[PDB]
Amino acid sequence: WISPELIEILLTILKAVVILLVVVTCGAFMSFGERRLLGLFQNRYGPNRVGWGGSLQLVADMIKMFFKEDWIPKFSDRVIFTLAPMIAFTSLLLAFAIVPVSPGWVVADLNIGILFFLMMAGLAVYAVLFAGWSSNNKYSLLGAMRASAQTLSYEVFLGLSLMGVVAQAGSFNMTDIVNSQAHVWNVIPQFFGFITFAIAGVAVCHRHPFDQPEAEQELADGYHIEYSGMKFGLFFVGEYIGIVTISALMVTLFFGGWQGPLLPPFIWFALKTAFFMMMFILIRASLPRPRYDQVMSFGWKICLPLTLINLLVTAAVILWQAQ
Amino acid sequence: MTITPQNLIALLPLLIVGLTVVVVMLSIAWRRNHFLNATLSVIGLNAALVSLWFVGQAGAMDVTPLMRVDGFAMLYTGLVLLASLATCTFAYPWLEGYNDNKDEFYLLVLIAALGGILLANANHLASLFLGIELISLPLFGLVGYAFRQKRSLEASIKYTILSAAASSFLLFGMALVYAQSGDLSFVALGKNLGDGMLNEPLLLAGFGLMIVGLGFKLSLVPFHLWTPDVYQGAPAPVSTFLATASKIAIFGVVMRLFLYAPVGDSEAIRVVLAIIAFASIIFGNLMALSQTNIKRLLGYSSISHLGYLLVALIALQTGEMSMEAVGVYLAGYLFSSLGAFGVVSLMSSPYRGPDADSLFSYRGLFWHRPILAAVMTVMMLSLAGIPMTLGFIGKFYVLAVGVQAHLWWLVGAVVVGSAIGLYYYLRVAVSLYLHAPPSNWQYSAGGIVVLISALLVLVLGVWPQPLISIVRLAMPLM
Amino acid sequence: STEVIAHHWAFAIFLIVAIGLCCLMLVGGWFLGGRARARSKNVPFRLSAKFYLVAMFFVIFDVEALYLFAWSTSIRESGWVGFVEAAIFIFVLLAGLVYLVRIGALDWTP
Amino acid sequence: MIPLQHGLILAAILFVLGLTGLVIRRNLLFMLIGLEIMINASALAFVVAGSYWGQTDGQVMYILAISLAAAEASIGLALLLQLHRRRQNLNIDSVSEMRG
Amino acid sequence: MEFAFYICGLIAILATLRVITHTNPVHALLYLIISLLAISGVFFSLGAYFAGALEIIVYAGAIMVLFVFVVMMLNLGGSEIEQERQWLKPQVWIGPAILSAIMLVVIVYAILGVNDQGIDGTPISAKAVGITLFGPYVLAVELASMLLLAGLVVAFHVGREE
Amino acid sequence: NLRRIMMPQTWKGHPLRKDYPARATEFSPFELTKAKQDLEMEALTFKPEEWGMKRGTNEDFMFLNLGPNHPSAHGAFRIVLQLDGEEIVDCVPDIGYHHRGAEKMGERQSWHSYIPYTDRIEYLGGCVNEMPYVLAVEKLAGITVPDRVNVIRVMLSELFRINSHLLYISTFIQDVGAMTPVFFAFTDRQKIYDLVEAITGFRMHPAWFRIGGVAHDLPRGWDRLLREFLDWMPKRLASYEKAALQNTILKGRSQGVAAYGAKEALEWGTTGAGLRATGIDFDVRKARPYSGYENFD
Ligand SMILES: CCCCCCCCCCCCCCCCCC(=O)OC[C@H](COP(=O)(O)OCCN)OC(=O)CCCCCCCCCCCCCCCCC
Ligand SMILES: CCCCCCCCCCCCCCCCCC(=O)OC[C@H](COP(=O)(O)OCCN)OC(=O)CCCCCCCCCCCCCCCCC
Ligand SMILES: CCCCCCCCCCCCCCCCCC(=O)OC[C@H](COP(=O)(O)OCCN)OC(=O)CCCCCCCCCCCCCCCCC
Ligand SMILES: CCCCCCCCCCCCCCCCCC(=O)OC[C@H](COP(=O)(O)OCCN)OC(=O)CCCCCCCCCCCCCCCCC
Ligand SMILES: CCCCCCCCCCCCCCCCCCCC
Ligand SMILES: CCCCCCCCCCCCCCCCCCCC
Ligand SMILES: CCCCCCCCCCCCCC
Repeated sequence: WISPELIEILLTILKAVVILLVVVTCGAFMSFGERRLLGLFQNRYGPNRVGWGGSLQLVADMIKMFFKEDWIPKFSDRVIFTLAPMIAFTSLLLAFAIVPVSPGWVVADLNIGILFFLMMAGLAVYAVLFAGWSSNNKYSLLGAMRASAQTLSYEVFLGLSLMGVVAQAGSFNMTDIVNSQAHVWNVIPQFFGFITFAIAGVAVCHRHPFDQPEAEQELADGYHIEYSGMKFGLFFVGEYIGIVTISALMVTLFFGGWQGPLLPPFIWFALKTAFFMMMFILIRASLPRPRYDQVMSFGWKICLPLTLINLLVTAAVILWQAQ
Repeated sequence: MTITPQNLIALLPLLIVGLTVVVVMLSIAWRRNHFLNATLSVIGLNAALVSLWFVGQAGAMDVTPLMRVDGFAMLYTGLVLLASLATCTFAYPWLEGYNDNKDEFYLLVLIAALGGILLANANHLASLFLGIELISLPLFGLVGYAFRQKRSLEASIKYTILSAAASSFLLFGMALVYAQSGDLSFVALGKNLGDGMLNEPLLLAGFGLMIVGLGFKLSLVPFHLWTPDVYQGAPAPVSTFLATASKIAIFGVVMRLFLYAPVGDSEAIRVVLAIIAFASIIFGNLMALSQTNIKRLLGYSSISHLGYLLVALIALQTGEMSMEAVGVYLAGYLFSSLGAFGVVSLMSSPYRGPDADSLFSYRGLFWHRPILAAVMTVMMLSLAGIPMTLGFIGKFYVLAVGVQAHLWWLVGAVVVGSAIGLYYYLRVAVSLYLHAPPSNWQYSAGGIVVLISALLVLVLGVWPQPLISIVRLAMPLM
Repeated sequence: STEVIAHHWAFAIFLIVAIGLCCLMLVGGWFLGGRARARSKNVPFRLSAKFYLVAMFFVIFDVEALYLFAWSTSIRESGWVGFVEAAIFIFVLLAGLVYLVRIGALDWTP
Repeated sequence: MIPLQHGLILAAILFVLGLTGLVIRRNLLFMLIGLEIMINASALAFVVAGSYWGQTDGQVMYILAISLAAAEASIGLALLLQLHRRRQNLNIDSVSEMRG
Repeated sequence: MEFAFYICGLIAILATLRVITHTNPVHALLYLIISLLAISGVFFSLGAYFAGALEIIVYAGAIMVLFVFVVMMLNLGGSEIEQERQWLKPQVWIGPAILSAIMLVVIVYAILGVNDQGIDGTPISAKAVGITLFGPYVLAVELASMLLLAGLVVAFHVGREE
Repeated sequence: NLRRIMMPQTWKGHPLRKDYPARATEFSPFELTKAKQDLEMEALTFKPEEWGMKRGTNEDFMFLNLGPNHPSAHGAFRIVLQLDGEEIVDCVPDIGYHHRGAEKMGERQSWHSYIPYTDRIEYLGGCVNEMPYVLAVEKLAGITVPDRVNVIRVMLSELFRINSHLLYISTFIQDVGAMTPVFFAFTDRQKIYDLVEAITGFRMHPAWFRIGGVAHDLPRGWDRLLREFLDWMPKRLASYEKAALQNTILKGRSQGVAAYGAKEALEWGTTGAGLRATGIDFDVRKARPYSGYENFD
């Protein structure tokens, strides 16, 4: 059992497992960091008593949600009700599975890449629809229908916002996208692609200001309202893991990935990802929530034509300098 | 293969119809204007019809692997454009009584005409599939345009479900043919076989599934049962378009596929198509014997006439004038069906609800609409293959083609089906003159269209040589 | 090459461990903690056509998006001719979008 | 080392399963579901044939097939919604008033 | 590579069989989604990477989302046709099952006589597909845009609320 | 439709009648169970006719009930909405879920001992609520309060008006979707509470006004706390304006929403800022001055 190929196989498997564990723990501790950073933005402290600086607050929440009574509604459909948090977790986890965090540290160097991310985004909207329908609550069903229509209105241009970066790289591969940003990061030429991808990534993660269970609380039409215990925890941790995945994808597609002058490449990747995670928190703290029809009209009438025009202009520029 | 400026000149009616689609849709986005959008659609269709002259001046050429433009493609493009122009002309007085949006009708007619032009030029399995779909889906919309009516909604549901099933059959057959052949071009379907091994089982099975899809599209027995229901339930201008343009375009691309494919002269396919043509002629004539609905009767009539056309298809490799016979027959059938369905459309205009399709409503048509009754009896004589009509010239061409290739069973089938057709067509034409208990220029335009169709049918029935010479000019690449 | 097969094994282990991880958290949530009964615990706490219209628009524009996805990865070797073809495609797209917006198809508010 | 016959057989099995579901189901939604199965099976057959010959044409035909599938699913579901609005019932045997 | 092909094909066949016999529409659509994921795995095993990516992105991510959306909108519960289970009665399905079995036998017999060197599974990339799409298949791309526009117009005209 | 609006529909008697007993009756779990059953099958047996609604279930409208799920410090009440899709075609509010019998308690307490109940009529108002009651009692008693009483009562009323307005503006911003300014506005409310706690001894319900004056003199050092609040407030208010009220998303959520003119305000008895936003200059502190408000600019 002593061979360099076999040793490299377990090394790659161990690296993938390390990436998976770090991403899951980063999502949970970013739920905690969401509480602390909202406290920082609102002239307060947030949770700072359970452990040193509140660092054990996440463990207390996990214990509480594990030992909360497991509940499935009797009139609910058990399989779909159980299945929806699983998809809400795993979809954006497997979307992270393509992100190169360092040279040589990648789980899957796929030839499709952000195509795999788009596959995972479609499965995420399935998670929301299943959670709404399976609860046997007509209010949750209506709220999930509105949330899903919003998600479709922004997923309709998510990939098109990425197509300018793809066109500049000439490839779907994520490492080639990083290597094409060796001189100038993609946020300078694909600026409109960057802003449309940021808006669409916030929207497909159901983050503020696209969070349906927090948008309409008087109607009591949230699609989370029948979930409890560890299934609601799966929804929460999957949402935060989705924020981490969207931040890492934005870093690797528009901010050079791990590339940087002085620091080690993983340090640069982690710093840029943490900055975009913190910008997610600041977006939640600062901006108000637009109306539902306004949000969907903004997605259809502004962002999608902007992505199409950005792709056409990017192609014209690429063919113009192709002497 | 790339696209050159001369290829763009050969692309002219397709480009003009696509630009008309975009222009009409942007005009609808500006403001809903029934007259303006109908005028823009007919202007674009007329421009494509005129640009056929520049296409002929360009010459015959291959535009990409997908299309081949020649005189054959020009003739079928002209027939499709004529049917589309007539459909818009009949559509306007019918749509004047429509309370919902009327502008989408012309958009759908334009996209279906685009599919017809693509099928006229198709040289490839991809272009054949796309042209069939581009005809069918706008017809899904057009058949159920008055979807508040139960008959239009039921006809739309039936046509949509059965056409999706036929499209899946055709695509599976195309995939099996591609798996055997390794090339989707028409000329390569059977080219990689030799020494009398043309009857490769997977190639034959793929062509059989394509036959299922195409024979649905051509209302050939046993894929014919949709035809009277969809013909009756659709709006009358939609019935006009579905009877003329869709059938003509799909039969033209079937003609080209069987001419170009080396497996087209396989004896098993020839025998299967002979059985289908025999059954189509006999069944379509027999089912129309006791029809009290003019649209259902015209559907069964369409089944029989496509059976006659398939008889001309069977003698494609045997004889010499099969394509010429098909062209002459299709011109005559277009004019006869345009006149008959246009009289039905003018009698149903403006739209008020249920269609005027009972034979009692056409009993004594001469005593209030004498010109329409004269046009309708001319078309009933033409569809019966009566002399001094173009339908007889087409039937004579079919009989000559069958006699030359010694297709005696098909010739006898044509004679028997002609006798049965004589019975029911004469019943309609003489019920027009029995005794039984508008006012705008677009209705007058529809009446002028059916009158011109009647005059053309009579004149080219007496003097068919100009049409024969035109069809002989419009020859494909050998 | 052993690098690609190592990456395939790593990807398979990633998917397996992620699915098993969420399964394990669900199993632990189901197993742990006491259960109690209440009388009203079992008690839970027609949508317009615009929903279908929005989903249908998403489907159609996602298919046109796949066409542009295929174009965007091979722009350099398709040349200016491919640019003209994709510009015609995108113009038809934008005309369809303008048509949908202008007729009220994308107007949820009355 | 995948035989082309095995992929074609899998596609044919899926096609006939979709056709069976199309025939035996009275509900229009399951008819549309069977139609989706058959067109997906035909597209799979095209992909298998393109992969056997080492050509992009199989995936191009797949792309055209799923464009047709998307547009046809859109139209069929619109017609299903209209039938449910005007009938409150999705039984396809009820739309049979035209016959003979 | 063939392990994935045969297991994904078996999963797709079994899921389709559960689809065409199921009663609950959401469950049937879930099994259809599973069969589409398995078909995408089949595509990836054959080297058609773009086809598998579009199989999950478009088929299992847009079209079945629309089907699920319509089902959830219709609130399909205790329907009278649903409760009867007419398709489960032998006298209803035994005819079509024999017909489909005969068609499958004929198609399989035609398949088994074709030349087969085997599929090597060499990956045909999305880049080559994009080159072919905007080269020889340009008219297919533009007229497919027209086809989807026709679908859009038809579905808006029919599926309106008014 | 003359139905009960405070009490439930299955209520016996009329509580403001002099022969109705004021005190709470004996609690019974059986009637709680019965009313829970009425709540459980209220949606199942809902008929629009008894609520004044009409033309519902057309078979296109839906009836949807709102409940105690968005507590933005306003309290618990229900709205049943008749909806054409997403549009409200009719709605009636179901109120009386916060009925405390305060007027009946007015017949139950002495003139002096009713003042804490006046405090809890509008619980964000405090001494503002106390002021009309003590002024009306002082009219009954024939008492004219001196000028220091007038200025003290005006100062307490304006402090509580700023407190209530801070809560209102911050909760409006939170309802629009911006969740940050409520934290800072409640810090400003705490500065007001520092002064109010020092003067009256209490935060929200001071009960500090008296018939003929106030409960105590001003404690030494009140002016320091008032000066500190007056220095603290304007920068915070400008920050709230710039951060939230000038945001265009909030403006697009609020401008042109639920608009009415002067005639609609007059016919419905709308007062306060809703009336004055229609251009009618009607404030009681200017039109019918009280408590020495005419001496203030
Ligand atoms: C209000 C506004 C109204 C506007 C007008 C609307 C009505 C009139 C429409 C007129 C359309 C004209 C179309 C002309 C097509 C032929 C043009 C031409 O010059 O063809 C000649 C060409 C062969 O000649 P040559 O030029 O030498 O060829 C060099 C290429 N190798 O020939 C060919 O290559 C093939 C020639 C035959 C092609 C078919 C003919 C065109 C389509 C006819 C459809 C109807 C046919 C049946 C009815 C016939 C009635 C007589
Ligand atoms: C509750 C459970 C529900 C079901 C969950 C999933 C079940 C299966 C789990 C086990 C999967 C085992 C591993 C699969 C193979 C992984 C490796 C692989 O796909 O390699 C093939 C190919 C390599 O490509 P490349 O690296 O570019 O190589 C070029 C030339 N060699 O790379 C590719 O082709 C990459 C593209 C394919 C990647 C597929 C990943 C999974 C997709 C399904 C996600 C399901 C999400 C959860 C459920 C959703 C709702 C049902
Ligand atoms: C475990 C026993 C069964 C248990 C129940 C079922 C669980 C799921 C089983 C299906 C999914 C996993 C199948 C096994 C994949 C293992 C990886 C593999 O086969 O890799 C080979 C190949 C790698 O690519 P290549 O570069 O060509 O390498 C060839 C060799 N050098 O790979 C490829 O080319 C393609 C790789 C596979 C395709 C991507 C993954 C598709 C997943 C589809 C899931 C569908 C839903 C499943 C639902 C299950 C519950 C009902
Ligand atoms: C890491 C993740 C975060 C990364 C940072 C950058 C991306 C942030 C993503 C945030 C997404 C929020 C999207 C909100 C869209 C709202 C559109 C809308 O509907 O606005 C409605 C409003 C008024 O609409 P109207 O119809 O005119 O109303 C009149 C009726 N009374 O119309 C308006 O107010 C018009 C303007 C709308 C908003 C324009 C886009 C703003 C995007 C957020 C600001 C980002 C700034 C950069 C942050 C730092 C980046 C490093
Ligand atoms: C939010 C960030 C999520 C990252 C998930 C993956 C973490 C992988 C960690 C890899 C660490 C080693 C990287 C290569 C060596 C260069 C850096 C050395 C110092 C850490
Ligand atoms: C209410 C009306 C319901 C109609 C249902 C129609 C079902 C048709 C089933 C056909 C079964 C055919 C069985 C095989 C026949 C022999 C082989 C094919 C012909 C040679
Ligand atoms: C219903 C139509 C019947 C037509 C019958 C024609 C019979 C032809 C027989 C040909 C025999 C040829 C022997 C060489």
